Amino acid sequence: MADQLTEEQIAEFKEAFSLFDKDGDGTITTKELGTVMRSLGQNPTEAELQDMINEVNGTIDFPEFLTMMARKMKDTDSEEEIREAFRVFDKDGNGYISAAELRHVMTNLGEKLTDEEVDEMIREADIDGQVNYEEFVQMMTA
Amino acid sequence: GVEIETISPGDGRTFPKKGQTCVVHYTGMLQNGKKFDSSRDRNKPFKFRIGKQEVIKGFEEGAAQMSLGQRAKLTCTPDVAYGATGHPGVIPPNATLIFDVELLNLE
Amino acid sequence: ILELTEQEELLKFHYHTLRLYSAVCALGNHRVAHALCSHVDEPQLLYAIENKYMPGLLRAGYYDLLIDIHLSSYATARLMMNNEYIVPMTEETKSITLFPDENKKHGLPGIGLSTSLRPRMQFSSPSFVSISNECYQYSPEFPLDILKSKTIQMLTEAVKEGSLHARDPVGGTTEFLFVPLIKLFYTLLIMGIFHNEDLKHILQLIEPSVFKEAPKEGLLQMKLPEPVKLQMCLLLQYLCDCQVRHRIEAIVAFSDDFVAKLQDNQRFRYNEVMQALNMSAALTARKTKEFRSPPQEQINMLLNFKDDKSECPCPEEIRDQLLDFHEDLMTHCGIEKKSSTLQQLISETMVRWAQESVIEDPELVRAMFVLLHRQYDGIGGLVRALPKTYTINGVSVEDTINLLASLGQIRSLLSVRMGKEEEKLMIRGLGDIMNNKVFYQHPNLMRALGMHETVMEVMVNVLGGGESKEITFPKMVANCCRFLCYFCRISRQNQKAMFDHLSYLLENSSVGLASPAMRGSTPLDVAAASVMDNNELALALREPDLEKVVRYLAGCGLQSCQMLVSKGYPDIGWNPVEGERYLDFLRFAVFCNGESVEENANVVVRLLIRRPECFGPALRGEGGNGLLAAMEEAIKIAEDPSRDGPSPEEDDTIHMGNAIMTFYSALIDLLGRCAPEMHLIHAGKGEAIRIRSILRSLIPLGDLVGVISIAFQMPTIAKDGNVVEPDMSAGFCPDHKAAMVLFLDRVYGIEVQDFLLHLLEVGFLPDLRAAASLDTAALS
Amino acid sequence: QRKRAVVACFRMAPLYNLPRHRAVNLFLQGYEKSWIETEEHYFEDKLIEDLAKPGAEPPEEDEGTKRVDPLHQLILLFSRTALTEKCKLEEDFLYMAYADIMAKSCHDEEVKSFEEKEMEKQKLLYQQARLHDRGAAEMVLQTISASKGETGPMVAATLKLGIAILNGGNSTVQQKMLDYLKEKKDVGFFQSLAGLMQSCSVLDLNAFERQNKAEGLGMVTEEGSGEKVLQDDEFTCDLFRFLQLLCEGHNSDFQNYLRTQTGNNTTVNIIISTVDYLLRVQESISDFYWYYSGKDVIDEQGQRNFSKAIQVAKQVFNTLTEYIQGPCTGNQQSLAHSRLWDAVVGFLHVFAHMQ
Amino acid sequence: ECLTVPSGEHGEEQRRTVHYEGGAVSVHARSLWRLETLRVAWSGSHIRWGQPFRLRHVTTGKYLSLMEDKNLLLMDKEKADVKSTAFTFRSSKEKLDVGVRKEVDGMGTSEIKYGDSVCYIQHVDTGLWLTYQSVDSIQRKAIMHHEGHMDDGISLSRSQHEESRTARVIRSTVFLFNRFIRGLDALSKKAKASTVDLPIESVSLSLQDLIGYFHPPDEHLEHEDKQNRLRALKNRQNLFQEEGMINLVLECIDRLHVYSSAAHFADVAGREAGESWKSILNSLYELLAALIRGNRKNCAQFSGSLDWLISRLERLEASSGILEVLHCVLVESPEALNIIKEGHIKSIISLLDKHGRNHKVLDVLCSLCVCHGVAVRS
Repeated sequence: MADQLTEEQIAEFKEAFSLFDKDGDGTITTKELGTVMRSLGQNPTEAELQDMINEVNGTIDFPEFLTMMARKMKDTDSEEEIREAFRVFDKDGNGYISAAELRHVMTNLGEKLTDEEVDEMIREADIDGQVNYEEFVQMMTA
Repeated sequence: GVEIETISPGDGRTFPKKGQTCVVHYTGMLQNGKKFDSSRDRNKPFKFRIGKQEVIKGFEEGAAQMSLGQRAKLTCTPDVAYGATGHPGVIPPNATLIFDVELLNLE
Repeated sequence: ILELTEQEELLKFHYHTLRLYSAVCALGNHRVAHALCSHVDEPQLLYAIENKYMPGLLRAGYYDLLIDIHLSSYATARLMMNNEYIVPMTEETKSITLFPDENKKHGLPGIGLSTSLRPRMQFSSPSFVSISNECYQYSPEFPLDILKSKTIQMLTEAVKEGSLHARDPVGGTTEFLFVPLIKLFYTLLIMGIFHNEDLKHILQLIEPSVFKEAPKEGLLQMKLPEPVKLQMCLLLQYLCDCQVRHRIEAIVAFSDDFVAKLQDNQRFRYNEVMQALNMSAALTARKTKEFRSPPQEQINMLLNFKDDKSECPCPEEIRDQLLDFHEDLMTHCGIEKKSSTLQQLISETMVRWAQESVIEDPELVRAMFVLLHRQYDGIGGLVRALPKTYTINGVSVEDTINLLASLGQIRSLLSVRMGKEEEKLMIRGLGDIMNNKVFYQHPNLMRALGMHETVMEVMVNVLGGGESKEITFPKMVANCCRFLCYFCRISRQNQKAMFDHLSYLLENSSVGLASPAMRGSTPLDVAAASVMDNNELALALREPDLEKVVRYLAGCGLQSCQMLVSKGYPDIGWNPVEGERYLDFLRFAVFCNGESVEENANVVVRLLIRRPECFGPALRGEGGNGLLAAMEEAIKIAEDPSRDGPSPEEDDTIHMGNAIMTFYSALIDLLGRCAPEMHLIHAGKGEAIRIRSILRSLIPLGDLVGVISIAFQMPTIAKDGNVVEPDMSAGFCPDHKAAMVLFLDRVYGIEVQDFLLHLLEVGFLPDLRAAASLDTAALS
Repeated sequence: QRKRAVVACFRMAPLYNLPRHRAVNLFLQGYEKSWIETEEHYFEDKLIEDLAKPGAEPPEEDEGTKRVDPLHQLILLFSRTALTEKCKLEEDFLYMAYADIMAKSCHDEEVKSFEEKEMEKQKLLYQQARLHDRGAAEMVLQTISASKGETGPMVAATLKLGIAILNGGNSTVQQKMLDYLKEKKDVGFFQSLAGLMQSCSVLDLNAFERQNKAEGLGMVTEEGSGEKVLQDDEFTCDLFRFLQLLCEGHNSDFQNYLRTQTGNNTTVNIIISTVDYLLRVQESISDFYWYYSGKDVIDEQGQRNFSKAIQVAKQVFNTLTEYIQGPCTGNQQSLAHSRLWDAVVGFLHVFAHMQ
Repeated sequence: ECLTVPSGEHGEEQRRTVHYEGGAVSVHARSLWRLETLRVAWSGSHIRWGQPFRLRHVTTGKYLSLMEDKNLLLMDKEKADVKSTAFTFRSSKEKLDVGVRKEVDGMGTSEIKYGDSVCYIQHVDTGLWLTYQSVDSIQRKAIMHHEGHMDDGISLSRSQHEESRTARVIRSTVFLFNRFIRGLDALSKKAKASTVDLPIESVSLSLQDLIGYFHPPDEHLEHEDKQNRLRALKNRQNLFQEEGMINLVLECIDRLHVYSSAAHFADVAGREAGESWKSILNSLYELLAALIRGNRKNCAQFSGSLDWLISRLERLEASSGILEVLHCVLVESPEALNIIKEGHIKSIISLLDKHGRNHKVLDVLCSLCVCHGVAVRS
């Protein structure tokens, strides 16, 4: 799926793969591909090398190369997101989250059908009106 | 495997040396007299760097033995011109090639 | 050669010889085009061009030979992209305007600055003394400036001669004088060699009055023959296409600034609420819908400038820019005594031609009326061309040019019979597209170019040429299917578009199912990738597509594989290799995103119980030994070498024990994935309970427990210390037991401590104890 | 569920954060649908008037027969293309465009005066004569016959052009259409009509349930109007309106020829085919009601589906009424020995409960 | 399904059987039956329920009959007896007999209607009802049973006049061509020329009639008439293809090519045969070219025999006709263009060397290059 990636970052993954050029198949081996992550910076474990290689020979083509690291780089996504939590609303500084501000949340993104927003209070456990920014989206899943 | 009639004499003093582009203006005819190639038809001097396996053996040696500004006739035997396979659709198998070559410039 | 005007037999034979010359180099045969230059030289193909005493048949043959040898490949390459507009986002592009100046009068069509990407024009110099093999690409070179000058001069002279109605047209007839000369001019204009002054001069010959830049009657008023009229209609249609391209580049030029202003206004409007939400909380709720809406919908509802319903948040000073540009564009398109416009000129010429005489050529009538329709529907050209428009930034221009060249090469073998020399070319083209980053960055451009449809048609041709007589070119099918699977994996919309070809892919689904190592490279695999993990596309599946796979699987479970029994494998009465592939597609159809599709699983289960032969020869019921006894017979066949092999690695030898095990691990996998989700069973849905009951009756619990209880083969250490590990693909596999657990959980379920402990002690403790002992150094 | 709610809000980037070229590409596709597709200009009546004009032909020194004007040439080309034998009626841009142009040329569309109504009737007759005087009446029959019972845009325009030239119960066009069929003994026309009726769609409850689940669970509505349930209601309505127009005015000749074709080698009973389709659409409407019977409220997606089905049923009932109005004993006794009663008995149940 | 006989499996012995088959047989000529009434006068009258009649298979000239062992089997005219060959149409399975009805003299009363009416075939003497064996295209065997099954209703579809005439021409041509082939085989086996019969005036007349029959429409006709004639030509070509009548012409050509020249033919045969050898070869080639011209299916079924045809291209007596057939095949069938190889192309080229400058050879070479807009690079 290309939705996880962007046209901006997908460039750098090409010039890194173009470092060995020669129509992709040539000189791209298990040890050779272990070096392209070194250009990026992430430092995978030795087990993390062949555990992904065999999931899709030695020679890895670019469509295989993209489809591989696409699934594993959807990560450290809360490093930028944590900034977004306190910026969307409630900059008054009192620290009390209002229920009125929560009305921007129900807005059905493709459904346009109501009264399930009321259930969103019901599925929120009253365990100690006040629900934390990061937490409101967190405890429901996993 | 190629001898040479000069048709028009050259300077006789300068000859192609190694790694030098030779500019020729040739016309190649079969033994029976049927033309198959001519740079004059395309109105374009033919350039090739000598000793470098860009053209056929016979043309290579004939241009090598050529002098600057000369006009000469080159006779290339099949062994030094397309062999027994020939050029598909142009040169029949086991054909002797006759060339009307002029060395315009050496570069 | 001028003596052939009185020798009619040599004339006819030489005319047919010229036709054979044109045919042997037809459709981009550059190697033969170069060879034909040794037989018909450039001086010959200029003297025959200009000679006025030449026979008409020879004149027409030589004009056709010149174009076919020299000007037929690039003209076709350019025509195949004439309907596609890729406009780079550049400073020279940004300077394009609809009209030359304040006076909103159309410029001469063709003259101007056009920045849309265009196929590259490259030629090879013919030379039979060189021994290089790189000259057989690209057409042989020709003097295109001498050709332009001669063509213009001859067209002027022919126009002057025809107006006098002389008794000696060149070639003997007006048809032999104008038709081939106008064909050459049209080919040159299509290739685009004419520039500025030459096009201005030739537009005056086409129509002196309309194209009078600010007595003499041009070609359009000459009482032309019908074949001449057909070529004039083609020329006029190209002239109209030139106007469409200018109109569609001018839209992008304005769109740059309009989008910049719109984005700036949206950022300003977002900030002005981000710093003022505390004034009113109610307004922010209805103001942040735009910022939470998808980017396409954002601009769709920002583009409600028209009418008066007017709920778009865009301000009036940005409104009145698009409102004025649209009015100017409509004025350009002609949607409001002297025509003064190409549109009016064509609209008059077509009607006048049709009302002067009865046209005897259906093709001429069709070309005349399709042009009149274009003139009267100027807004209908934009609605067809704008979807085929894509804008790219300056950095991607060269890469997009390379991708377009590869696509043009791919398109060009749709008109040739597939062979060995074409296999390499197109495998190379597909590989270059795969290694091209634009193919991933811009899936919308790729879909608009329709490469998926081109590969579809190519593979259709390959399958048609060798379906009944055993598959030919299997490497072509493999590459085309891998490309289409990657195309699905690029984007969700690509998967949706690729879904539209499910019917044919299911028609030809048994192409390479039994061929080893050709997995992921099959039309069935393409069909599976067209629906993998797409809930909408899985719910869009129809039943008729589903009975087809069930029919094929029934045929496989009832019928043996001719190719395997011909290679010598023991002749059982069914096809374990082909059945697993059909079961996998049904798995992908009934399971999506970790949840069962209730509208497809209930249909698949009913189809499989209507056709009980789909369950394999051991689950028929009449004489079947069950499932545990079925996969214990395979765990002996796989060890018996006379029953597991072809009886004289995996790419050449199919393991007949592992194939049956994989079939009986895929069938139960599919049947466990077709089990209803437990929220429905807890709610008590009658259909869900019935489906679960049927699935539970299909497979006994003991037949599932025994398979889990079946032991594994551990790798062993020899006297050297080398690891003697038996092959995975030849024996019983742990992945084969993953289906039993899934079935036992989704259909039967674990709800009682006694059975839980029983299953543990009999099947799970041996596996965990054999796995924890493999944690040594060599066996890790 | 869980995936849909969380990834959209945060991963979604506003338009002003996108690169310039991507936003321009989105604009190029939005602007089309919003403006270019929604720009309408009316040129059909002038185009056809210009095409039907004999241009200086009597002044021309031809010394020959009357030359056919461009409109006649166009109609003759379209008729010859249909008359040419082919395996399948090939898709035709030119025919699709011009069969819409000439169709729109014949309609040009509080209580108007009698003079105004007669003005509109005379203009209607003249506009229809502009076409059927040049062979358009025999061309729509040939295209339907060459369709060979396959639904498509090639038939969807032919049936609308026939309706346009038959509006108001045009007796002249009816006579021309009957004369052509009786002269050519065209069995293919009636066979293609039967095939089109058999290929006409009905209410699809399974497709409706699948679409409803897709919309409810949050997957985006791919198509604007959900035109998979009752796939082509407009085509069915046009097909039956064409047949009603063929018999409007108590045309006892078409009323008897649609039932039995005396001169043809084989006969297809269009009267029985119409009532068979009526029974099928009744069986669809009854099931689609039974789905909603337990539910208290019918949503808009269901209400519009009922509307689309009821419009088709009303058109079929009107066509059946026109089949038998006037003393037409053959048609009356053919419907009296058919499954018409089995459809009326179900429509009565639906009317008694839904009302 | 249609009550028909097995296709051209080269054996009349097993073609003499009947069965039920569906699909494309309903438009072929071997599913055609002629109903002949047992009266000479007023034999074109309306057929009534219980009226005795014979059933004749058009393409074989044989009559439906019941055997001694209660079997359905087609047999010849000289053996077809009323006792064995007599069937009736009855409205229902009712055991009541029709009885003795007075024979009308006239058109009569219209009783049995095409398609709408339901007929039941029953033998006149034995009274058995014609039903299927119901056990193993389809090959559902048609047999004779005491009461049959409930689904034993047969409707009637009237064949077109053109279809019936083509079906009878098929039989009239296959009989004469089989006689000619048998005579040529006897001559090869050295039977005396006087003793063996060689139909050669009849063959010449039939070969002229067949080419007249397969005449492409002229260009002066109106569009509708031209298209109707093209449709009739297409139907005739298809009907002659489905009866294996291309292979019969091929057999005649092959058996006539065993003689080098007219004198060689007239040595074994007579001279009234001898001067009519080139003419028969040319007529056979013209008929072969007319049976396939414009028919993609006929040209595609000729791909297998395309190699055989080129093998005689160098012959002077056959070059023109063989080249015409080659051009007709190549211009139509892309599938037969894949059969042409290097040896075939070289033979066609050497035809130019040995025969001179013929533009028709260049036309064939052009057709070998591009077919239907697709270029064959090889």
